[PDB]
Amino acid sequence: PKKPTHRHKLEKMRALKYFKVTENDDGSYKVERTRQDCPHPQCGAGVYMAQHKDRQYHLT
RNA sequence: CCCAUCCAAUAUCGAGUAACAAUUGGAGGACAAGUCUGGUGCCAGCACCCGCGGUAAUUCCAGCUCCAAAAGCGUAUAUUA
RNA sequence: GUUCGCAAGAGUGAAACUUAAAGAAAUUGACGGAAUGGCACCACAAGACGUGGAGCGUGCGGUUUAAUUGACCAACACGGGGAACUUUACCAGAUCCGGACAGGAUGAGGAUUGACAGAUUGAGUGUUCUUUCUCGAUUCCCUGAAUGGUGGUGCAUGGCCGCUUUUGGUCGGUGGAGUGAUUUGUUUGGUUGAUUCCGUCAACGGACGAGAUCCAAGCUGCCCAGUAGAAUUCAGAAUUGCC
RNA sequence: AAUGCACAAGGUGAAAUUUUGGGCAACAGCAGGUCUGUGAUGCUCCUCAAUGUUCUGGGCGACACGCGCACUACAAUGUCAGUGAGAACAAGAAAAACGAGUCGAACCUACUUGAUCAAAAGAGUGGGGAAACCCCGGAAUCACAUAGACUCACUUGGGACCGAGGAUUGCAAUUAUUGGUCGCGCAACGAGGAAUGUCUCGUAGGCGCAGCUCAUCAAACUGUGCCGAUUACGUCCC
RNA sequence: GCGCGGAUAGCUCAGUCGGUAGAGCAGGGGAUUGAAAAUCCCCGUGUCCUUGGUUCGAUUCCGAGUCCGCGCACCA
RNA sequence: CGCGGGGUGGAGCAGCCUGGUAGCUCGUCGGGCUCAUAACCCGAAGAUCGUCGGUUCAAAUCCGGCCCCCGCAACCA
RNA sequence: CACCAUGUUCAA
Ligand SMILES: NC[C@@H]1O[C@H](O[C@H]2[C@@H](O)[C@H](O[C@@H]3[C@@H](O)[C@H](N)C[C@H](N)[C@H]3O[C@H]3O[C@H](CO)[C@@H](O)[C@H](O)[C@H]3N)O[C@@H]2CO)[C@H](N)[C@@H](O)[C@@H]1O
Ligand SMILES: [Mg+2]
Ligand SMILES: [Mg+2]
Ligand SMILES: [Mg+2]
Ligand SMILES: [Mg+2]
Ligand SMILES: [Mg+2]
Ligand SMILES: [Mg+2]
Repeated sequence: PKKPTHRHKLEKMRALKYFKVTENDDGSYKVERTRQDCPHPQCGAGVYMAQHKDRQYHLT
């Protein structure tokens, strides 16, 4: 009765996925991450999980 | 009036898209000249005669391009060959 | 209109209008409820075994249906068509691009690909809406196009098939005949399934088809076999009679 | 017959007149069929909610009816239940995949089993690349002094229709895929009107069997064998 | 003049004696054809004079009244 | 109106048992023959006997009342 | 010598 939309992928506006605080980086620390990977399924290296009500996400 | 003569005889206006612009009938045959493109689909129309047109029209309605005569060229009725 | 006639009629004799041929003689063909000679169990004869009647299978028509997707002797168990899905061409929906490549505007500060859970849905189908991560130039958005179609037209075609036709038929060359289309060769006679042969012959020389070649079956030679078979001779076993 | 080309009858022979049976077949043509065979094709239509292409579900198969073509019968020259003898053509498994450049499994099959108890199955174990295994290919008609049941009836003829278990093919069986079991059989049908088809000897007819379609399904078709006649060997009547 | 009678699609026309409408052609589209004609299917469709008395409602009943036909008349 | 005749399958007509899915010709259907149609051949269907009553075991017939159709007459001053 | 009638319009 009504035509569907034929979805295009949404732009994330200058961030696909993101890190943590204290961008000074005075030789003490690497920056922390904001999600996890749960590896070997399938890659786990740069695979970062979704929030989705803090649940999960690929796949892995 | 026209035509003719003239743009100095000391001394006369003027072409450019020379826009100051050719048309009238045709392109199957007789009969000179398109197996071009678009439209219509035995309709609309053409065709003196033969014939064209029934969804790929050498013939209709048009655009292009050609042919013929040309300040002319079609058509009709008489009339001679 | 007039002159003849007892009358039927006769003689004389137009036009308006209409039409693109009507005719004439020949040729080639097709056709005859026209002669003549042949042939064929897709003809009959003399017969066989059936179909048409019945029940079912299957194809065709019609009627239904959302839809029930060529052909009318030479269509109808045929399109190798005995389709549950697929096939598939039809109907109700749903995806995907398999719209290459160009040109123009977004574009890495992201063009875009894909998807878990829910809602949507016929669908534990991300198709889409919410959600956020992945993909990392492959794409996407416009414009121009192109490639796909078991879309149409077999009356635009190629190819193949069927059918004219199970018939013996067609064609040149050069000569003859006629203004010519066209004839002759290619024939009246016998003959064969056969323009097959013999003879005749204004024809003579050729080409194809027919025959030949090819396959299969029947008899047969050579070759041949621990992928075919046979006999024998010793051993082993079985019957062994009075019924 | 009258030269010739040849013909009939008989011989010879395995075979006697195209030996038999097929294949192949000229020239012209049909406005035959095929655009549903092709990456055969011109033109023209559709071309992103597409007439493309894929899913999902239907349909092609739906039945007052009319027709082609088969199949099964209407029975005693038979149906049944036994038992015997005994054919030919034929088919048969796999990929640059998944497994252990070599080998396996997909295909057909015998044999055992299932079996101190129905078929249909389901399982083992062999073999076969096919003249080598199936296979001494145990086809069905037929046969039988079978001292077998029926005895002329819509009947033990016929098996349409459909009811209930069950098991296999498939990813899926409902508008039963197919087999098997017990019911139903009171469904016509007793040899078929007008009409009509094919056929001249290993033929017609009967009989089955392979292959092909095929995961599952032959009343089909292409082949093959088996049993095996009636009539004509004529004519132009249609 | 009186009486008998008939009006329903663009036209033509059948009606259950007093419960609501039939076709067909003409029309618009398909199937068919080489295009047509025929042919078949599907579609637009008739407030029935005017109305009253109103059977649950007048087309179907009866009587009034446009329409258009038919039976029958000074007196010797 | 008097009087007289008839209503029968879609058409035209018959019908003497008081009675045959009532009969006839044509038509309508279904199949054949034909390339196709007609002719022709083989089949099958179709009747509120106009209607209501009554006689009867039984009615198209028999007796009626009605509705129609069709005439014969409808006289002499 | 029984009966044996007919096949729409253009076009190819
Ligand atoms: N290519 C052979 C052709 O045979 C034709 O002739 C054939 C016909 O005369 C005739 O054929 C007939 C046929 O007409 C008819 N319609 C059916 C008949 N069965 C045939 O018969 C022929 O074939 C069968 C083989 O099955 C045999 O019974 C018979 O011996 C044979 N004469 O027999 C000949 C076949 O041998 C023509 N001569 C010719 O078209 C051609 O040569
Ligand atoms: Mg044109
Ligand atoms: Mg022009
Ligand atoms: Mg059908
Ligand atoms: Mg010459
Ligand atoms: Mg009969
Ligand atoms: Mg006539």
